[PDB]
Amino acid sequence: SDVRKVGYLRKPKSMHKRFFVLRAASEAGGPARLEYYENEKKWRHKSSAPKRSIPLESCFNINKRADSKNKHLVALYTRDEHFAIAADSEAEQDSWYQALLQLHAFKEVWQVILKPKGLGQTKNLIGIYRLCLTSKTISFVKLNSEAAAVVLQLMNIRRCGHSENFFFIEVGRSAVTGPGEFWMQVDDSVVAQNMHETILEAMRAMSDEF
Amino acid sequence: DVRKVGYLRKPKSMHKRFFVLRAASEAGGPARLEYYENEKKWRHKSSAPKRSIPLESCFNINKRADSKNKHLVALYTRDEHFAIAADSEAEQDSWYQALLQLHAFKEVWQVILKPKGLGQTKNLIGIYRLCLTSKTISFVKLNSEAAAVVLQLMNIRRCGHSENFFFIEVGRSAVTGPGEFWMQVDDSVVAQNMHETILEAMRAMSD
Repeated sequence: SDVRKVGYLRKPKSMHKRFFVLRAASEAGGPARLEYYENEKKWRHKSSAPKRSIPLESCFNINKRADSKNKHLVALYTRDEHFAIAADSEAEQDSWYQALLQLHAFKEVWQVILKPKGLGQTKNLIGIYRLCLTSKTISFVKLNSEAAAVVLQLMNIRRCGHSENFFFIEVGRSAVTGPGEFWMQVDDSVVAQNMHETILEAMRAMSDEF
Repeated sequence: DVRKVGYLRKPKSMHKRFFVLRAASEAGGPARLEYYENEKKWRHKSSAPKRSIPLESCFNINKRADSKNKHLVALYTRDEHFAIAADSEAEQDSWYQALLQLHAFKEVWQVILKPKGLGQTKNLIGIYRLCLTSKTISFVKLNSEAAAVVLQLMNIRRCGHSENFFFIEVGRSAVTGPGEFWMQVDDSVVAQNMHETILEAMRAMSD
């Protein structure tokens, strides 16, 4: 009856304990949504509105993440933002992640900051975009947008790399954008490194397809 | 019949030997690279060349470089790899072009296929020749004329080097199945270079 999962989880930034509440869809209470309150008392006593109430139907992607600060993140990607919650363990991270999918496209999704360097300036793709990875392509979807600015084939990426909290993608002449690099900033060197390893692995995994 | 002449060093012993390039003649013999103890022996026709390698037997000729010699010109025949060390990039190029003028693969490296991984499993051990084209990598056992295996560049997952070693890990789509070929080379300078050259070959495919 409404509440599927409940518990204290941390906000990745300020790292404050907030009491989260996952609720199933109902014809009275409202849609499937993830909410959080200042603490548990305010929820129990119905003495406050949730500080945030995110509908699951608006989340196009849900992933388990990690950075230099928080080892067990669970990230939600809607058309307008990236909402993350910091679990205290891999076990807890998976429970929430699993609960969310139980009530809720791309293999991976990363929110990045496309710099004006290289193809950034030449193709005018700067600011906040979402790097969406499949088994065969990488798309750059602008924040607040539902359609892709550009789709790159994994086959056309000559190389990719990272330096500090930056990550780049060099595409060959056979790419839709022509040759050039795509530079983008991320939270820290940890996430920049995972971005590199995951995409590279997806590049290498192509030789495994018959 | 003499096309080019001069002192070069034997890469191994670093001895100074007098090399003579000869065009084919219907009297003196076929196009060939030969060398003498010194110039006097060649001028005075008082000695047989220490070596006489016919060009028609060289399937590939390459400019090379390792930790000991920076300007090598290598000849690859069915049975051996013969390298000459020049004293500069200019001289290496001069000889390289002359040899080509009288004379398949973009690159050819002779390697020591180790019994690690796909080496033992496919019984590809010992001296082989890694032959690189723009789209493939072929392994030709020394003394042989046909390639043991032909790897499509698209099938390689990753290649790298460690010390004087170089590996190639292929994917499932490989004709040999997944796994890795380990091969030893002269030094780290050559392993690194194979890595780069080949890697660029993998990346250049997206162009």
